[PDB]
Formats: sequence, C-alpha cells, structure tokens
Amino acid sequence: SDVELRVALPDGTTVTVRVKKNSTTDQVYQAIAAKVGMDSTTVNYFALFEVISHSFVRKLAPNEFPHKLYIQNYTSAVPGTCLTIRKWLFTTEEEILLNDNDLAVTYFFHQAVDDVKKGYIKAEEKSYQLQKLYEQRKMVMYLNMLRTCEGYNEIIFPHCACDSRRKGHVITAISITHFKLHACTEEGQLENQVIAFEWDEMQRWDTDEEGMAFCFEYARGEKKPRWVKIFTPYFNYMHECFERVFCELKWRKEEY
Amino acid sequence: NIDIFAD
Repeated sequence: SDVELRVALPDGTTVTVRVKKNSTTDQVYQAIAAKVGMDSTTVNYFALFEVISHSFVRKLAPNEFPHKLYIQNYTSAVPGTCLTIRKWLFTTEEEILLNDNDLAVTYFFHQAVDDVKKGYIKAEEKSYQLQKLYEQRKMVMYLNMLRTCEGYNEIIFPHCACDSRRKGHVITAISITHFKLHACTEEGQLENQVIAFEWDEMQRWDTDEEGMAFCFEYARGEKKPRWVKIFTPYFNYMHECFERVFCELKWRKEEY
Repeated sequence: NIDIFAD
C-alpha cells in the first residue's frame, strides 16, 4: 500500500513523498533525504520531527510510523503538515565544516532565522548587525556570527514537574556544553535560579514509561550519586538527546 | 526528596 506524506523543510516549503504505509521514521527520512537531494554527509545532520506547538517540536523515535502521526494531526486547514525536517546536531564545529555545502547552509540559515524569531538563540545585543547580514542574504556570515550566541544548538523543552523541586517547575535545556535545568513557576514564567550539570557529572540515565519521566543520576563535587526525575511527556526525546550528546562528545574532533 | 534548588 502506497501513501503520500507532506513534510515541511526549514525554509517554509513542503515536500511530498510517495511511501509505503507502514514505513518507519528512518525509512521516511531516507525517502525525503533523496527527493531534496541531501548528499551522503548532509543526510546525517537532519532528522524528522513532529510539531507540538508554536514553541516546541519533538524528534520522532525510530519505532514510530510517520504516516500515522500525519493522519492523526491532519485537517484541511493547517499551514500544511505536522512533520518537519530539522537539524539534529549539538556541536557547532561540524556545522562550520559544511559551510561550502549550499543545501546545508540554506537549511542551517533558515532554521537559525526562525529560531531567532522564536527566542531560542539570544542574539539581542547584535540584533542589528545580524539583521544587516540577513537582508543581504550573506548566509554563511550570518551563521558564523549567530553560532557564537547563547542558545545556539540548544534543545529547550516545555516546562514540567521535577522530583527535586518541591514547588515550581523546570525547563530543561540541553546542549553539547551542558545540561541546564531552569527554575520556572507553575505556568512556565522563569524564576532566576538555574543549574548547570557538566556532562562528565552524568553517571547514568533512564526513562520510566509508566511514571512518564526521564531520569538521570549525577555525581557532582564530592557528594554521592543522586537521581533526579523530570516528569516530561517527552522522556524518550530527552533520552535520545543524552545518547546523542555522549556520542558527539566521543567523536569531538576539535579542542575548541 | 532533597531540593536541588535549595541553595
């Protein structure tokens, strides 16, 4: 059985693929990678996601069926589709290496632009300088500069409950440089407390399918390893993030 | 549980 699937690309356009009905996510990602002409090395820098909200998209696990997701969320209105192609990458140096790949630059650029609009990348203090490079479509110079801002290549999650926060929520923020928990209120308004967890402090980590929680165990300073639970509905995505970070740290090819 | 934001 063949079915069509619509998927959004970082530039706001959509692409349609004719794909087997029970395809898994990687299979659909490979069909999409081919129709837009990603090369053998670009294909490893992007992955399939599901739009959850205006401010959050979630990575599809390997064992999902994108067509099921697509129909579940389909209507005749919509800006288009709930499936989207987004960068999957934590170390910005492997990005710099692709600066002479027009496809990847274009995708990196349009996503970075939209993550600026959304507040993910904190470019405020050079906003005008960045604006000027955007207007002239000097894409690589915009990116080489935006890549120095706070929040570049950081995955921010919706606020939720944490078993080591008696009242209030956390917003978890994940990057190659560390694991941050931001204290926010009940409704998600930021307090002003925050905790940076070094990745080498991360001892082990799990999910809890039934409690719907991600779990991580850290040894910091000198105390004895302690468990923290985050009651996020996206525990699998957050688990994929830990695995991906440790993977990228093992293969970090630069001292800076 | 002990609160990690205890300061």
